[PDB]
Amino acid sequence: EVQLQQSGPELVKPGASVKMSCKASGYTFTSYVMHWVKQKPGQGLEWIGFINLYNDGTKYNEKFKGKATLTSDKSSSTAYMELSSLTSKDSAVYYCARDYYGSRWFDYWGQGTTLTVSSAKTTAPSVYPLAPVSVTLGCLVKGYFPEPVTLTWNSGSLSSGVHTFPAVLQSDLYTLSSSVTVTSSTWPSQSITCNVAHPASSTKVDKK
Amino acid sequence: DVLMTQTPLSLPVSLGDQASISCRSSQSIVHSNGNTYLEWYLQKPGQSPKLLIYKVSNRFSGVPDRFSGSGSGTDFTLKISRVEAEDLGVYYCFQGSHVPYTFGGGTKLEIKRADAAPTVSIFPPSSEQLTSGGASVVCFLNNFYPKDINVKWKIDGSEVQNGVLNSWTDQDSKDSTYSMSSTLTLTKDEYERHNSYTCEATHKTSTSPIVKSFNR
RNA sequence: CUUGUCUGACACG
DNA sequence: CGTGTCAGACAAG
Repeated sequence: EVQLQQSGPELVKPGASVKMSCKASGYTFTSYVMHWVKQKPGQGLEWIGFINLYNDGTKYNEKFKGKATLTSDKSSSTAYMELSSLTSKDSAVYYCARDYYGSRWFDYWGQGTTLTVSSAKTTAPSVYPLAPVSVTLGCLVKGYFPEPVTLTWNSGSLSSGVHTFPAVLQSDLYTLSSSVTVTSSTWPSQSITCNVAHPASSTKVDKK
Repeated sequence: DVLMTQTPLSLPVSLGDQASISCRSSQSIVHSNGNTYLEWYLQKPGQSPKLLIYKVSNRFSGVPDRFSGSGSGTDFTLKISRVEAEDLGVYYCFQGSHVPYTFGGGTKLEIKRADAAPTVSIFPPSSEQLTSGGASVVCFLNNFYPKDINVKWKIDGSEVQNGVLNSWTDQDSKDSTYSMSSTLTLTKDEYERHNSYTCEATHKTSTSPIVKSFNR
């Protein structure tokens, strides 16, 4: 029942700092040392460092000294991490994993905070229906910053026969599509509605 | 600074079979304790990693006996017996022995399945986007295998490898299939200047390319 | 559960 | 040299 909850997404501009959170529940937050890891999207993992939550003594990866700063609020059971002088090379996913023994390897991991380092501004998405020329429909989310978007069909239903393709980046803009395959008995009679909810700018809903 | 190489970069296995993912290290990971702090981590698609083995062979709470770890010194092996479909994802070996803790390159375990042919679906631009001076032609290629497919785009009879976005989703836990999405983002002026649009898919599952087209 | 320990980390003196 | 906190392991009573 040891859970680890991190802060939500973050778009910061090249040159600035940012602090991340890691709430721990279900165990003595001060007992087990906290660990942080970095994984650029589509790449491998990389250990950052660990902080002794009882004394707040920190140990970093020498390549991360000057970038990361491990602190915490032992009373609120929340662990923090600070990244100064952000560059595009730092735009990745940062996890916080608890230590299993001797502050050497990890056992439990958080869901992961997604950091985005870019000067681009927040642009709301544009949803477009995908009508045919069983049948297959679609939903096109085009032109948005920053990630993330939530695309669901029928308020969460119709989870089967649906493929949500990862978003692609082009000219500081995102584009996400999702196809849905349903029985032929449905589209002319029963309607499939797309639900796009970009927490940074808007939330749109449109039928086919 | 010790590096971790994983011999199997990709490993296609059929359900029931066992897989051997090896992870040789750059230096000796044997700490003065006599203990080797070599781990194995699993990161299923769309999820954060989970610990599997934590000494060289010690199984963490949750893993069955199928997963066993062997090898000491600089050569290490992970054995996944009785492979399942919920075992998709990349496997990392992690050493908590020396100064900087370092992972390996990863290993993408692929579930070996029967050959499947894509279900190519094409969609003309939306009337809403057309009013917005935009016209995106989306192409869908779903439920196929292996992942070796090639998508082409033609405009009025001419290969257009220009302004094309391809999106690949992970291997389905249930279907064990892949699905691709290509889209050709043009302008309204550029779109209405042509009549016939196509996206083609060349796959092992078809001696001839799967062609879809329309003319508005 | 109790006793005798082994071990890694951090803080401190 | 030592001291404290923290955990994960142990053998034996």
